[PDB]
Amino acid sequence: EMVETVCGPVPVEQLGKTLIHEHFLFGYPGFQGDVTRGTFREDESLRVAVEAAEKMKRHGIQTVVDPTPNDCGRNPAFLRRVAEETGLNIICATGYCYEGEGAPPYFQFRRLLGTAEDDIYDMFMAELTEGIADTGIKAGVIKLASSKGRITEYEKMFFRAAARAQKETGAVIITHTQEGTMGPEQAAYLLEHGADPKKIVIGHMCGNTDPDYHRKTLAYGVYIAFDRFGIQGMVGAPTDEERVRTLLALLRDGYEKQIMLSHNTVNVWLGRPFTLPEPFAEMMKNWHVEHLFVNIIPALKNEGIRDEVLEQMFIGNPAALFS
Amino acid sequence: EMVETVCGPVPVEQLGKTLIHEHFLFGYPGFQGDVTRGTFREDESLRVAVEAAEKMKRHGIQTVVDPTPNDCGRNPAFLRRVAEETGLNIICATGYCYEGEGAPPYFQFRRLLGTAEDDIYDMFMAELTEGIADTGIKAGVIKLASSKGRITEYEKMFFRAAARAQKETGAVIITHTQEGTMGPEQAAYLLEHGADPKKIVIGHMCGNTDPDYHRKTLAYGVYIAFDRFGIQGMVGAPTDEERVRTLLALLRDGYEKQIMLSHNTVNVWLGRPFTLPEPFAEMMKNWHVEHLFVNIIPALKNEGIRDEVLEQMFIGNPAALFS
Ligand SMILES: [Fe+3]
Ligand SMILES: [Fe+3]
Ligand SMILES: [O-]
Ligand SMILES: [O-]
Ligand SMILES: [Zn+2]
Ligand SMILES: [Zn+2]
Repeated sequence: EMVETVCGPVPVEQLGKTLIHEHFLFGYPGFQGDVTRGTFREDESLRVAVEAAEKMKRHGIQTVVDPTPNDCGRNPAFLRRVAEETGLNIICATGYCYEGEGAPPYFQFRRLLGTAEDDIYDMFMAELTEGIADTGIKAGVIKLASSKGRITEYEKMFFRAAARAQKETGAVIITHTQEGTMGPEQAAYLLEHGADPKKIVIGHMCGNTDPDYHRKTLAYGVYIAFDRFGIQGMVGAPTDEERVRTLLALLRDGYEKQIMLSHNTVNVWLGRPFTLPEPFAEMMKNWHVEHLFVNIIPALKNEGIRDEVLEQMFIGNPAALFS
Repeated sequence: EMVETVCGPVPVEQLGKTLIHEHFLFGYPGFQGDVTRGTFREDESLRVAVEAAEKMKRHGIQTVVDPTPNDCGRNPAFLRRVAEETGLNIICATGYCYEGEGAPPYFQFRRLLGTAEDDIYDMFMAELTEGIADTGIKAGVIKLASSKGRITEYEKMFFRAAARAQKETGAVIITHTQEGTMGPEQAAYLLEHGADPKKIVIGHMCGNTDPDYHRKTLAYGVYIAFDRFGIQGMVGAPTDEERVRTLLALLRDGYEKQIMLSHNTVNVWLGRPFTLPEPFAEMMKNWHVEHLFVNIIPALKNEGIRDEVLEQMFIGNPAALFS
């Protein structure tokens, strides 16, 4: 009936139209060491995050899942200030980034101690049921991530702890796949350890342009997310035109009850400000929270996708996922 | 004539007896994501660090260089509290850990922007000449580190930025070597880029037991540090007996004006508390700040090392290094 948000429990039936994957804050691990030249300006960051929440509200969004990993600048008290300023429901996560771009030294060391998987499970349970730090905010999802072409031994510790925690709590699992790989393997691995496919979203599936790969993942009964609309030319990503082509193939095959859409925006960057060089800057110009509603959804409608199917992806699927 | 400490400038002639490499706080990258179960307990941490400082003071130590990297939990404000409570001179560092167990994702991304080396130089210069974050504290050394068997292209960016910053400021460079490798390569690369060997300490040289490797490094005119006394059977370390054997060969060759000694202790660990499993726990039992003075130094004297040589390593060499 309920899901934990940054403002406490909200009835699932009230989530409404939802973006399954956006970041209000995000930092690449190591941003903390650039604090002198990259200090966190709370007021301007809150202003920029509140504006991003406003743009989402302008298109009917009532709920955002922000799955920023623990080691990438997750800040639940900050998310709570965005939610209270805007009325947006925000669901945050507990979990670590994948080994390639995460901060693995700490839990790699706890492997040596022999307690890592159990420590991670303990962290998951505490943040799902008690609260994150002293904020009193519980995560509503477990975030998992794997590397390109491989679910590493480090990553598999988190996958096994997440399956253990889901059995105890019923929590939703959201994943990150790297460069269109390991979607089927992630689903198989979680299910083999007892995870509920109806409570799993395999993320970044738009990174693969082969519908056979998607159908193989969807056969496990899980949700998949085309959650990187607007990201072109970077992190190995395909174009939006390719995303739409792949998505249309699945929707015309009747998979609408298993698909959700998002942008994976980073609305405030942690660390030192930057500007993208001119090759990437142009390719990335549609990477913002209005892109699905101004550009992508109209293109899907012009391809014949009906309102009922869009409502299933944005409203029905997140309601079913969290209940 | 001055060096920056966590309390401000101190005359170099007043540093006195020095430990060149100890950590009051330290955390493996990723400890920040374990905040719920691994919160920082300042008071007990300050008490533990202060008791560590008081044990050092009982053996004559007046100054400690704490080179905790920026991405490993460096906390200059905390160090100032240890220094104010105890009267110890504490010199802190600016720098990042090596790629293998550091947090490279952030400055790896800035290499894509094409600004990484220049941003790191800017960070070094700000923290050496302006202040760290809003603490008003300046670093007194630049910390560099390389991986096992390689100075990676990521690491080389910091080496080049450090050489550039040293030319501007005259700041001392302290390095980490991994598992007894890259000593000569570090000295050669730094000198290639204009660094001053009289201002460089190649660290963890005790990780290599071949005196020819040390002599190869010493030929560059740099200092070397036997700075991991007490660490046995972890991170590839040799035994203290092997350290003493290597050190004795070098001292009998007349190298005392290039050698400094330390433990590389970690007196308060960041993140979740732990206890070492019992194979490592026994090998590591002498890893504390009194080990050099209770065990190692008496063993050196029994092998004929004179007080004048010990005073050169602990007092004369730090004074020459920082002036
Ligand atoms: Fe994301
Ligand atoms: Fe160290
Ligand atoms: O992501
Ligand atoms: O170290
Ligand atoms: Zn992701
Ligand atoms: Zn080191």
